[PDB]
Amino acid sequence: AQSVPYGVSQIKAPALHSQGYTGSNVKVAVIDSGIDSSHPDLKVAGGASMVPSETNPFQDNNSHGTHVAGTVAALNNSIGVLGVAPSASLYAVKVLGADGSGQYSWIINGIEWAIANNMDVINMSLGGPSGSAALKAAVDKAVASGVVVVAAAGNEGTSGSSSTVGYPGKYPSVIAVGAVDSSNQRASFSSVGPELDVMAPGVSIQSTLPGNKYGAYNGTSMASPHVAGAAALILSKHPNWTNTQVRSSLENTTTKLGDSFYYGKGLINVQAAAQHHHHHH
Amino acid sequence: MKTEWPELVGKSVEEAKKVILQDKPAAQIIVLPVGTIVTFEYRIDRVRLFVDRLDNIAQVPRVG
Ligand SMILES: [Ca+2]
Ligand code: NA
Repeated sequence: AQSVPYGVSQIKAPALHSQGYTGSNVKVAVIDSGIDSSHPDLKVAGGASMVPSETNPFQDNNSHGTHVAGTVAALNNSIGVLGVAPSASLYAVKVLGADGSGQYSWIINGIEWAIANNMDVINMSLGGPSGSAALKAAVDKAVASGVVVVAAAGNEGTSGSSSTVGYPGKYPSVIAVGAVDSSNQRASFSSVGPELDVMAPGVSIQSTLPGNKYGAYNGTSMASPHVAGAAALILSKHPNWTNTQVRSSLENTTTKLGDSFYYGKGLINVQAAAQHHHHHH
Repeated sequence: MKTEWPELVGKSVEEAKKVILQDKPAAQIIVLPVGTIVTFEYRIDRVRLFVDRLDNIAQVPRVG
């Protein structure tokens, strides 16, 4: 039997599934460590690797990209977990090697591949403490070209009144996502700052792991793909909505939590986002 | 229980490993270049050490 991880329920993805919308024909690039395409609970539509020494994007030697992918789009069937957008066209854009790290140029090359291949949504469960002009240019170019770009905010917790949001999440064109638990409390590790946009479940999130496994991971990395998945659900119901409109729909229908420095606009609610008229619940 | 080591910035990667394993003997330590992009999952057992091109610590080590 299939299990629905609590986070998929918490963002109200099942309301879209019951309306008949599951992300069909929406192309989502998971820009990450690869995706294990052999997993029976995933279907990978395509991809490319930007890592010089790991040329197969369908081999995930870390595990992180496969876990993130399963939150976006684990298949709707009688096994494993259910994804947020289980009919999405999932693309493995490998920019991180086995050790979890990549050069800025590899991430930029991955973003450029996504734009050239007409991806509708990019998820980046990754980042670093400094930006670069070339990094900002790539994400701005993706957004100018119509792509919804979502990134994890970082797990740097608090530092007085300073922002601890990572790049590329910290750029205005990118939706930066923090982590809450099942009680809607911010995870203690979740980054904070005026750049924090929305929150999603990021504590004890069950998803797919390489070699036909499953497991619970923690992080803003786990929160980001709930929002990337939600963007795909929204586009599958409203295929003419622009990235601008998808982004506004998510921001404008969150359940508000605490102060925006710590919680941004609050927890996403994809049921409310995918209606025509938007308000917070 | 220590989770951040600001005193290790500017030290050798060797001394940082030694100190961190005294405070957290079961730590999974991974050395990475400063100025790379990394995964944003949270691992309470992990301490990443970000080094400059001389193999000195370039950023405050922390658990995660
Ligand atoms: Ca399934
Ligand atoms: Na941003």
